[PDB]
Amino acid sequence: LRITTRKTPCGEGSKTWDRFQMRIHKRLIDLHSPSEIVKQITSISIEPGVEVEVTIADA
Amino acid sequence: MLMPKKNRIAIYELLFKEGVMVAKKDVHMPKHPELADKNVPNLHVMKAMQSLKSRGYVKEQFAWRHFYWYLTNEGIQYLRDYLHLPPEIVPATLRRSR
Amino acid sequence: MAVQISKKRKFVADGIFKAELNEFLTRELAEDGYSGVEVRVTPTRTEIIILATRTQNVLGEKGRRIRELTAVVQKRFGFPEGSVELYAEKVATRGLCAIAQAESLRYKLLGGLAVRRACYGVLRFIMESGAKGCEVVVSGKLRGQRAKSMKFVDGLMIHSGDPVNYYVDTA
Amino acid sequence: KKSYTTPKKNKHKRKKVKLAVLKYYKVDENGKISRLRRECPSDECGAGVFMASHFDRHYCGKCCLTYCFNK
Amino acid sequence: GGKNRRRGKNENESEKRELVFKEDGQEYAQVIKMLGNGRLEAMCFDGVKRLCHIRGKLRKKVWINTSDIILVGLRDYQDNKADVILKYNADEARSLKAYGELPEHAKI
Amino acid sequence: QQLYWSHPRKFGQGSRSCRVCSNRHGLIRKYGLNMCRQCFRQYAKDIGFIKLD
Amino acid sequence: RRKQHSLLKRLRKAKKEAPPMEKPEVVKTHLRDMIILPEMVGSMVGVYNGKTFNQVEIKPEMIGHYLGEFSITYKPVKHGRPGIGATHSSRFIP
RNA sequence: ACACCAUGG
RNA sequence: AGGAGUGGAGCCUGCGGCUUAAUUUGACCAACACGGGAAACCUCACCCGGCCCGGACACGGACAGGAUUGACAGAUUGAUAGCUCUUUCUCGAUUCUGUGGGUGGUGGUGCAUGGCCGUUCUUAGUUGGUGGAGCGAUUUGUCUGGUUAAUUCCGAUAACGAACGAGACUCUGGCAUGCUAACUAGUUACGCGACCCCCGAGCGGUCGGCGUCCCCCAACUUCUUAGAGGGACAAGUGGCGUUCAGCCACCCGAGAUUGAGCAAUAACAGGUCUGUGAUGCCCUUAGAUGUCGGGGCUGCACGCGCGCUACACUGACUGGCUCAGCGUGUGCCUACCCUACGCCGGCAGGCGCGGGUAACCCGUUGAACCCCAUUCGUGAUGGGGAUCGGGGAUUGCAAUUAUUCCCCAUGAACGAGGAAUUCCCAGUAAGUGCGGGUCAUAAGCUUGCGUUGAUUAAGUCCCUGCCCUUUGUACACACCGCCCG
Ligand SMILES: [Mg+2]
Ligand SMILES: [Mg+2]
Ligand SMILES: [Mg+2]
Ligand SMILES: [Mg+2]
Ligand SMILES: [Mg+2]
Ligand SMILES: [Mg+2]
Ligand SMILES: [Mg+2]
Ligand SMILES: [Mg+2]
Ligand SMILES: [Mg+2]
Ligand SMILES: [Mg+2]
Ligand SMILES: [Mg+2]
Ligand SMILES: [Mg+2]
Ligand SMILES: [Mg+2]
Ligand SMILES: [Mg+2]
Ligand SMILES: [Mg+2]
Ligand SMILES: [Mg+2]
Ligand SMILES: [Mg+2]
Ligand SMILES: [Mg+2]
Ligand SMILES: [Mg+2]
Ligand SMILES: [Mg+2]
Ligand SMILES: [Mg+2]
Ligand SMILES: [Mg+2]
Ligand SMILES: [Mg+2]
Ligand SMILES: [Mg+2]
Ligand SMILES: [Mg+2]
Ligand SMILES: [Mg+2]
Ligand SMILES: [Mg+2]
Ligand SMILES: [Mg+2]
Ligand SMILES: [Mg+2]
Ligand SMILES: [Mg+2]
Ligand SMILES: [Mg+2]
Ligand SMILES: [Mg+2]
Ligand SMILES: [Mg+2]
Ligand SMILES: [Mg+2]
Ligand SMILES: [Mg+2]
Ligand SMILES: [Mg+2]
Ligand SMILES: [Mg+2]
Ligand SMILES: [Mg+2]
Ligand SMILES: [Mg+2]
Ligand SMILES: [Mg+2]
Ligand SMILES: [Mg+2]
Ligand SMILES: [Mg+2]
Ligand SMILES: [Mg+2]
Ligand SMILES: [Mg+2]
Repeated sequence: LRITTRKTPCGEGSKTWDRFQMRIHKRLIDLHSPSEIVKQITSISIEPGVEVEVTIADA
Repeated sequence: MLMPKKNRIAIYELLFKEGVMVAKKDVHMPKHPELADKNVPNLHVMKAMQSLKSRGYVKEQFAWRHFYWYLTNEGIQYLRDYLHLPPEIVPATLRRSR
Repeated sequence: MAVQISKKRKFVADGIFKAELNEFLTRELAEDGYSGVEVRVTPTRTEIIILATRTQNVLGEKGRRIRELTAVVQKRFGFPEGSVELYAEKVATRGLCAIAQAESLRYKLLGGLAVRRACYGVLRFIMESGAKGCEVVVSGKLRGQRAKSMKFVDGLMIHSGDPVNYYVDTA
Repeated sequence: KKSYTTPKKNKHKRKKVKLAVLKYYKVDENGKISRLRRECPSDECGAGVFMASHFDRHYCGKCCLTYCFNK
Repeated sequence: GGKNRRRGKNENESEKRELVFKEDGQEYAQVIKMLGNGRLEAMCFDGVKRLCHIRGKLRKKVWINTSDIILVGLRDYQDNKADVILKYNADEARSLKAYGELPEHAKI
Repeated sequence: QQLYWSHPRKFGQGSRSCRVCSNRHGLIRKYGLNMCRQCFRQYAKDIGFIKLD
Repeated sequence: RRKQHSLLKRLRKAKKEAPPMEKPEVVKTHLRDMIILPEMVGSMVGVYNGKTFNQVEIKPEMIGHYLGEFSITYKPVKHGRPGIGATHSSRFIP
């Protein structure tokens, strides 16, 4: 995601800009196992603000 | 005729039973969002709490278009008088918040 | 919706939520040494943590203030009742949190004190707690009708490069 | 953002004409009431509110947007 | 006239202006000719010429060139002397001419 | 009283305003920020936009 | 046609209160965006321009124009004399 | 082996 | 030294002036396609009318035959504003009157301020501790010389030991047939199966040739994705260097000098009170400077700035052919997103049914210039597309002063631009199209992306400026100074 804004309020001066950007990384894992073991292993050791989504049938 | 009596009551009973209120700084939202949504306008909530603040009874904060109002001991007493409640009952907050 | 929001909007909305909560808790716990929130969305619950220097002032009498805070945070951001759970905590080595010192100096100056005395007191404290350097500026109408600025530097201080995104705290 | 100048007519509001309070009933005898104006057959109205004696008109002040009888 | 003088109160011009009339011991005048030392020769719109002095408030902030309408405050004790209080622009001078303020002997 | 207290406001910049300052000019609508171009530059570090171009 | 209706009720009902061999007086309005239906032929209207209700006598040639297209919102300009900033040839004062 | 180059709310 | 130009023409847009009820306003290298400022309503601050209180709280006054609220009908009004007037029902202590006091303000002051930004100033510049010199302001350290893009280093040394800025640092572009591992990406293989043509030997079959035709619980990661490591260090070799710091050339190589972000002390009466529930003081506060309807911000003798399209044959027109990359996409208040495919219509566009919250659908993003063939023929012409007439659609509550789009017609200046002046060193200038921002509607703007791809330099201090040393000064508000008759 990119946002390029003017650097100043008020519209005076040399016309400089600021370029902010956010980066979103995504990974997926696929397992063939009973759902109970999936809920067993997926709900442990989630330290940072990473997302973890589980879907029951994708193959 | 600022507010029908129905509305003064329907604000004060909510402020007493919760002990706190929030309201978007909007004078055109025709219904307070879910709290008090029985045809009470957002305008009436903020105009009522304004008066309630001008006499103590309440503390007010504001950040990004939203008022936050806390009750006080004087306010607890005034609302216990005004709504004719048992002289010892308050569902707002009573627990050892461990 | 039947299909939930997209990832971009989701992350932007998370950031806006955190910013608004931090602003709200800044405007309130100033006199109690507020120094940052840590939203930790845990299984079955949304937990918010408030670091501060005077925790008794944060929770209050039997926890009236902290329960009022949970109440407002649950009313305004639309959470299902019972989800938002709030904790207070004490920050170790308060002399190195810039926001704490900034608000302390703001209230020490709002209560009447020679601005040089106050700035040198906070400089002493910040350098004594263990810190490669500090720098405190005060700008405005100090002693007159024409504005000025007064800067008190101490120790080592860097201004340029990437190592400034860490290694410095600004308030 | 400049000051206002002297007007020609300015006047705020009517003065709520002060009619006597309540003389809508008359007795032929004590406990034999008569009613000068008819009570409005309305559902929202509790059948206790009266109508204006507005000959060429019949006006119920409760239903302030409808239910007027023209005779 | 252009200069490095961005300093000083920058810009004191507007498309709006409001009139000011005569008062007690205060007349109009027309600049007859320029002298040195900030002084001036003038002519009250009725009688005497009444050599004038540009007061401390007007010095180098509002300039006065020859042959223009001005509003000067007369001195009681002295007669031939006065102090330039205000300047009248062309549109306001013609406005005064319309309201009949100045005896129309001098034109704009 | 009155029953003339609003005329249709569903679109245009009379329809929308900043989350923070409540101003109408220079809003950012991308990704659902809905935030003034000045208010953003102030809170962008809390939101999570880092400047490393 | 909203409460652009009711203007038709005073365009009409003003040509029947009028004595024959004469014209209705003025149905003065703010409604600049009215189209001209052939009913409105003949009547006199006063069409507001921002300060004044300039009057118009509707002719059968204006059918399907806008009532606003018959009272202008500004004065057609005659120029004065160019002032102090009008050219780069002009700057100096003491 | 050296053209002209004055003045400042 | 050159390239493309700009200044000349038509139009777009901003600033001055003129005009006006009003044409709201800030800003004059470092204002003028800047205030995301592409304003129909709204925005909105301007002009012209009309309702409202959303005037807390305290005190006093009137007040439950009662304070006070709201409204039907006729007149009135732009108005279906009970605005006012005639008439008199309804509400119920919430008000109303008066005195204090608050409140709001795109009201004033940016020369009262915070914060942010711009600029001095893109260069190499700055500072204190102890010691030395001077009565002192001050000075040395911070340098004769060599070197560097660099107060970068070598060295010299009344200084020693340090701090900031430079550098280091972060993102990015170039390379890995080595690692990690993938039906939300592919390759190859054949299991295949099928279509098609002999196009080859042959028969046409077997062998082959084309396939974004269908399958694999096939094997793999070359192309795609994205993580971890690797790799460049003036390291090797030859010259020039007090043989030191370093400079030039060359072999090997994906490369021997990609591009940006961040940035110091000191300062400016630079810009911003119109980003702010940042803010001091002054002003106004019910006949409002706090809301609805209408007009303006667009008006046109003229002066100026940034730009778009052209002046044609290295072209225009009409067909055919064949290649991208960076992105965005259903909205909480706020109600609208990107589109496939069938049908209908010359066209803009309409109807009907599906996919997508996205490496999944639009999409294998059939982009333009370019490439290949027709017609034109030096003629203001089939170059150019201003101005204007008539008709048809869509967005919207509303299109007139034409919002935007489509169709037939009218067919202006302009034949390379005076004095002046801007930007630029390699995947760069220029040509060319595509996305994001604003966006109910909509780019001649800006912010990013690819595609085709040159001429000219490897220098100097002449012009305009900048840095360091020596020197002169009657300047210090600092030459835009001072000053004589
Ligand atoms: Mg450094
Ligand atoms: Mg650096
Ligand atoms: Mg000179
Ligand atoms: Mg001279
Ligand atoms: Mg002189
Ligand atoms: Mg001078
Ligand atoms: Mg050109
Ligand atoms: Mg246009
Ligand atoms: Mg104008
Ligand atoms: Mg410069
Ligand atoms: Mg427009
Ligand atoms: Mg408007
Ligand atoms: Mg105020
Ligand atoms: Mg304001
Ligand atoms: Mg300033
Ligand atoms: Mg400033
Ligand atoms: Mg010393
Ligand atoms: Mg000494
Ligand atoms: Mg020195
Ligand atoms: Mg060099
Ligand atoms: Mg050395
Ligand atoms: Mg050293
Ligand atoms: Mg060598
Ligand atoms: Mg080689
Ligand atoms: Mg580099
Ligand atoms: Mg700097
Ligand atoms: Mg400001
Ligand atoms: Mg102010
Ligand atoms: Mg503005
Ligand atoms: Mg309003
Ligand atoms: Mg309006
Ligand atoms: Mg404009
Ligand atoms: Mg420009
Ligand atoms: Mg072209
Ligand atoms: Mg574009
Ligand atoms: Mg779009
Ligand atoms: Mg667009
Ligand atoms: Mg623009
Ligand atoms: Mg130049
Ligand atoms: Mg130098
Ligand atoms: Mg000297
Ligand atoms: Mg001196
Ligand atoms: Mg001189
Ligand atoms: Mg002299």
